[PDB]
Amino acid sequence: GAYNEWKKALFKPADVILDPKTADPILLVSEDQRSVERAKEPQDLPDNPERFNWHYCVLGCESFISGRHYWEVEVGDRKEWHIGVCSKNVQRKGWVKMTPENGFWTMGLTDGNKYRTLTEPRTNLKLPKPPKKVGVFLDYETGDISFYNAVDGSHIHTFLDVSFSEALYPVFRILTLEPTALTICPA
Ligand SMILES: [Cl-]
Ligand SMILES: [Mg+2]
Repeated sequence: GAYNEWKKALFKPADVILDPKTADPILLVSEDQRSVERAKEPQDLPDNPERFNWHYCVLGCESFISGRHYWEVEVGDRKEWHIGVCSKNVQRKGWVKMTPENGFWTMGLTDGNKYRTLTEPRTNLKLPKPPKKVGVFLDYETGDISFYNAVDGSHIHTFLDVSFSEALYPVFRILTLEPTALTICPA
């Protein structure tokens, strides 16, 4: 459909790979750096400055300061996940709530069937179908971050008219221990 035919004409396909240096030690990054899973117990890793030590998060390797970009994530039958973008200068040590006010623009799924935006307060999304693949779209200049069902092109959510000043990284969060991973689709 139009989603498939037009996405690359309007947004540059980002080739996003996960940065293992940023990943909470309870997270596992795959060899090809496209997939993230949770471990039962934290790995023995250094608490280097780049690493999220409290939030179960991992960043992409590259950030954006301009232009239009997109990437797609296979969420599959996962019961829990959150994805989006965050500012380069988010607090990585300790906790602050994941909200736009704190530099996070994300949405996702909890408890299998509750889709929501990670806002203050959290906002419930009514989706006509559960997505299996989600497209994440950034327009830096207009300040829009949009999410689409990458299979049928349906709209999921848009953060509108954000005044970005900082560089933005793709961000991924998983809390639960389940058989299905969260996986980035290659560009
Ligand atoms: Cl949070
Ligand atoms: Mg340790």
